[PDB]
Amino acid sequence: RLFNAVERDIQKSLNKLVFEPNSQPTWQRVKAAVDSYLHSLWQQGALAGNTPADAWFVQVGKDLTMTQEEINQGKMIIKIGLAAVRPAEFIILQFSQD
Amino acid sequence: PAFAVSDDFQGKYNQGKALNMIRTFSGQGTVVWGARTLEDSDNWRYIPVRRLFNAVERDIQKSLNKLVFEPNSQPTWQRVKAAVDSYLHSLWQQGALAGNT
Amino acid sequence: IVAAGTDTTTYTAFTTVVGQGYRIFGLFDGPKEKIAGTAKPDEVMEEYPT
Amino acid sequence: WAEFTVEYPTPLEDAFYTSLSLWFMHGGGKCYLVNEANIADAVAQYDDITLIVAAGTDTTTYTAFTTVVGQGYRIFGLFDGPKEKIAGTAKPDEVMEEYPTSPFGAVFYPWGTLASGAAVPPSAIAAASITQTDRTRGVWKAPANQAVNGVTPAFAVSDDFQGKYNQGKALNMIRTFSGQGTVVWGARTLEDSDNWRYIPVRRLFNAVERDIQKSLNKLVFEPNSQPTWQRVKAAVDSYLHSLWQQGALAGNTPADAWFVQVGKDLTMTQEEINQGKMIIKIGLAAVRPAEFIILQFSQD
Amino acid sequence: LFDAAERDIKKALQPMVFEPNSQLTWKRVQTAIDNYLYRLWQQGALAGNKAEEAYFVRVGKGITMTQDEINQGKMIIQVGMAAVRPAEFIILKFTQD
Amino acid sequence: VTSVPGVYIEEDASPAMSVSASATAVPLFVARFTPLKPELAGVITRIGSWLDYTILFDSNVPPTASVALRLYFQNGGGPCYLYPLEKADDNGPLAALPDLIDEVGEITLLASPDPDETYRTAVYGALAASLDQHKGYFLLADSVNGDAPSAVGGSAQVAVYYPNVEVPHTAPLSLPPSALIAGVYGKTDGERGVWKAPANVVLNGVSDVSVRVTNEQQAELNPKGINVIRHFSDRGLVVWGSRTQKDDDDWRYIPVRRLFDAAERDIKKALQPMVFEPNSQLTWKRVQTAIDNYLYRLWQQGALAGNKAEEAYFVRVGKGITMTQDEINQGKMIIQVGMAAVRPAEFIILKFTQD
Amino acid sequence: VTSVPGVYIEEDASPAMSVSASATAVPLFVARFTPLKPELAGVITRIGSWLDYTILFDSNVPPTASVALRLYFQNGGGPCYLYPLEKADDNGPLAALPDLIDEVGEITLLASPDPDETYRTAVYGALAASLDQHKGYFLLADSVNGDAPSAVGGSAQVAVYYPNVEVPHTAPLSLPPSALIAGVYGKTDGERGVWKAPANVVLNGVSDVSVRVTNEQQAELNPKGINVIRHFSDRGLVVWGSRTQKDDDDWRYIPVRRLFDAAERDIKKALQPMVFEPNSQLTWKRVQTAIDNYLYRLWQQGALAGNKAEEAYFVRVGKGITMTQDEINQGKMIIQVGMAAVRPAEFIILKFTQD
Repeated sequence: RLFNAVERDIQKSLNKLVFEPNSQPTWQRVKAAVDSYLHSLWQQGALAGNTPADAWFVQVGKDLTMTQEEINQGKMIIKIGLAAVRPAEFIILQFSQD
Repeated sequence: PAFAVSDDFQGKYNQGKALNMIRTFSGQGTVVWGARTLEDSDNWRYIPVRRLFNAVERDIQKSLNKLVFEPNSQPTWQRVKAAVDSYLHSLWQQGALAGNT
Repeated sequence: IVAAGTDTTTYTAFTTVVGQGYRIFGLFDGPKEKIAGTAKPDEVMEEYPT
Repeated sequence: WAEFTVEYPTPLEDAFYTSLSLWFMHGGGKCYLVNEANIADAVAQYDDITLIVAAGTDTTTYTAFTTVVGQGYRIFGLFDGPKEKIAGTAKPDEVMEEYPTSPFGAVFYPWGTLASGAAVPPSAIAAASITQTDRTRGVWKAPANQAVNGVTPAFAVSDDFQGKYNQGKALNMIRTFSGQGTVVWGARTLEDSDNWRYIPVRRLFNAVERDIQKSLNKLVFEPNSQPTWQRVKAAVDSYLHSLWQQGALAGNTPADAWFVQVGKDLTMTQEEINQGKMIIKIGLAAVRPAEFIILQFSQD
Repeated sequence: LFDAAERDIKKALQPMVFEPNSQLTWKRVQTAIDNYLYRLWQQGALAGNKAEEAYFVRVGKGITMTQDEINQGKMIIQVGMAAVRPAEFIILKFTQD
Repeated sequence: VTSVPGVYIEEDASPAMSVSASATAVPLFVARFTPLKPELAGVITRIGSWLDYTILFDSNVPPTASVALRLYFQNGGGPCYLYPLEKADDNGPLAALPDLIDEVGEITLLASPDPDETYRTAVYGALAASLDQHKGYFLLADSVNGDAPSAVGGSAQVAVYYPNVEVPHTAPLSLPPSALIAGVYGKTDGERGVWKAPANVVLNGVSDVSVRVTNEQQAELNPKGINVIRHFSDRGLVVWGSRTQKDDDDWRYIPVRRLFDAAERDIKKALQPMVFEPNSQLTWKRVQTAIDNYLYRLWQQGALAGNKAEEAYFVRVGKGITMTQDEINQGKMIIQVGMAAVRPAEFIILKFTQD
Repeated sequence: VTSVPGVYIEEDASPAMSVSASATAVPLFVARFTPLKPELAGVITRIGSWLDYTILFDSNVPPTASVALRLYFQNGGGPCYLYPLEKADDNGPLAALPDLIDEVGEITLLASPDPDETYRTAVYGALAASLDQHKGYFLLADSVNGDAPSAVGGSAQVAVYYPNVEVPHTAPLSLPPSALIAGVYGKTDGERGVWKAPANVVLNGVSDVSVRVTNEQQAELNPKGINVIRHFSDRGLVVWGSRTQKDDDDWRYIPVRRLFDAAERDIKKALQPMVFEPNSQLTWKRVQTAIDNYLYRLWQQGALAGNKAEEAYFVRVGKGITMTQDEINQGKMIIQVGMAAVRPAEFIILKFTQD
């Protein structure tokens, strides 16, 4: 349900950004708008990790993704990836003497 | 599935031709099992390696219909050669066809 | 080209459009019920176009 | 197949209806249909005939076949076998004198039965194996191991009944194996001479000249001089070199594979130049099927 | 975009249509076209990166021309842009890592 | 071939092939049984385990065929076939036996667990002709007394195991050991492979031999090569000796015979798809390579007794070598291939010295 | 695939996997019982404790199956199975036994608490074939007298405990110790793990052994490896010796056999979800890592006898190494993996010196 609800708000919002020019000021604006939502979600304890460059990543460009020929077909492809939290279903504890 | 087949009745129908039974396991259920075509030759088995060659040419043949009757010269030869491999390079990073370099 | 319970006249029309080279991939049905498994591994397999 | 159905709306049982339905179902193309009294006219007109098959006719067909061979039309027929069930007790030869001995044709015995409908004469089964062969890989390869579909043979012949009918003449049985099924088996013509056996080596020479004879019709009445001789010699070997890389005729150092020569005193001396004649000769060595594969073990 | 960029430069070259074909005319035309695409580049309409590669307007005599079409009085303006495409079919492709 | 301009599609077809190995196991048995259905009277039937044998057939009460067959599964697994026949001199189905074995492509071993001599020697002469056209059989046999049987006199493919083995049943009944010795060939090819002689393998579940053999008449029976079931104190019963019948230095050993018998059957099964292709030069280098990559994989797993050089194979298929022009016209190919197998190590000699 | 402009949603699917360990315990027993309901006649039944055994089954009065099973729970816990059958020679359900064990994925040990010899040796030969296709079984056995039983002659997975143990009941009745020795494998894997040989563990609740063994015939019985129940004065009865049957230096010890038997069953269960994936290079590095992170966790808890270097595993899955091109076409993968297990320390030798 974390991955199920982290995309139904991005897909709802980007409907007013289609047919926009696929240029350089667009790529630095979606990249700066998505991670400002994930940073609000990292402090709330939803997805775990220190150094919050390690918790998620967002990338959008010209040659890391979506090379020149599929730009001419209009496509604007991105990819983001993030590591969520998982329940502590099993709790084992070890005694020793030291 | 209406029947419970075996573990070994798959075995004697795996050579020659390609019965490709539908068998239910524990956990995952009623799954398909075995992807083999009718011949056993080392070029044409393995149904996904047939559909890969079957769908890698129906998009080139669909596109080159607007390039016939074009002059058979030097700037044509360096343009089709530079347009096909830019489609295969998009298909190599996706893990469709295997090989380094 | 799938077969929804037709075998006899379907196998001829399948190999027809292969003969002109239309680059298609059909898929067929099996035998009806209960290969006994006592014997005969091959005689259930000649009615299918190789 | 489109106009064949609107002409013949009902499915019939006759030998010709079961033959064309087996031709088109394995691909096929532009095919004719003539009565058995007008082969000698239809071949001399339409200028593209290659095969004369027999859809269940023997008596009056063998005369019209050897007629158009007598004028030298460079054609290759193929015949039917005997009807049913050689008992195999004896008599290997008396079933084979009713067939005209010539380097054109085969017989294709076992009479496949077409388990959907009625019987099929085996000339249609042999003609379907050539169609998916030349479209796939050349004409120099024999219609030999490419499988047909939807046809089962009525009999199960043997492993050794092939053996006593492999010499002298060329029964060329149709035998079903495990795995690959109902395949044809054996590509042999009627004589046993070391120049003319092996049906694909006949059709190679049969089709390597019907394109040269078709092209040189616009070069007759040309001046028989020196710039002509160096132009035909440079145009023929550029066609053979395209045919040597494709694996049709075998040999390294492709001066060894063929030869072309045309001149003034090696051929066609001065007096027969004054009569107008322009004679050439070319010779080439084709490939032959590996019908027998023997293998030897040792210890070294 | 190409339909409007042509109509503005074609309307202003019409006052200079019978001037001599010397070298000082060439550098004055090549500059007034250079200062038109640069203003249009820096307002987000030519899809080029932070380099200059959005225009290659050249009007020389060694390049883009030669001597014998000067005698049948001509000029050749090789110019070219790199326009921007609209962004449709936005694809997300979430991953686990 | 091309008239309308259009765009045409075309692929390269070739029968390019490789060779993969099957198993050397799963025999058939020609003893007498009691089938339950009339269609199981005279046809070869595949049996997968001991479970499905109890469904198709039965266990009767007086009767050694049901006892001798369950000892096959306790030693080594694998499926097996069986051919039930009732009368020893019924030469109808006995003549109709060898033309049923050929249609199933797998059959490797041959055996008969029936006790008496009049039934076994009627069988061994019925299919003795089907051993010398090199299709790949290897039968087993037992000896009624101290010398070999004469139904198959001298051949490269037999093996004789002399002393018969008994088994307790409700007085213990004797049993000719040709049944349970087929199962011990199914373990050696599992972990060790074909090229290991089965001797140190231990018989799994028996009381004792019928007659106790000692070392002083082992010396006589180990020539005129027949094998022997031995008894030891610490480890119990064990098979011993791995020598075949005829005793020239060509093939005196079971694995050297069975290594060439299995290497031929895998390459002959895969050359059958390419049997009518043209005899040009590009076919020759494609066959010579697919045979080269089969012996090299088998060399580097310790089965060809060659040193760290390449000298274990010399497969050549050329036209100047190994052929000439005039047998191309009567279409032929010649595959000169040869291996260097490994011999079992018996008679270990120490020869201590002072220096 | 994309026609309407819109916005499309898409995720990356991958079968990326890891391996987690199960337990090596909970056998089934094939002794005779008295079920209460007719559907409990011939089917495997899970028993959780001693409480639910008293609900489904009963305790009768003449009868050793109810006594031998409650001693299992007093030693070590864990659930267990049981398969009731009534007649020793009823080879119907005995043939129908091994095709019921495979459908339950867990079964590790095998035992039979029935007293007499005619019932046990009929069982031990019935499922002796199901030990050599490497699915992961390990049975236990008892000896009728001073030498090993011959129903399973030589195998890597047996264990024999010689002297039978008695127990007081209202004259004390004897009991073959294969029942209560299964429960002592359930304590050693609890705290110490699999890789510790159970010897110093103390039998929990018994009077005395049937025959008193001494050290001078311990010397004879510790070779031809069979184990022994000993009696000591200060600590009472104790099990002794942890050697398996066949005595090459490959596997002579119970834990070295049972360590490789449990490491295979956990990685084979998790590779089963990825069994039809393409054979490219990114699949190879994802499998080689998930095996690497399984032996490293098992190394740093003291079960692989390697030093402070890495040398305990060399798992490699490449294409240049360990494979080549022509077995890709007959789709295969090869996982060369290898460990270095730890041996138990017996025969401690002091050898004092002066300097």
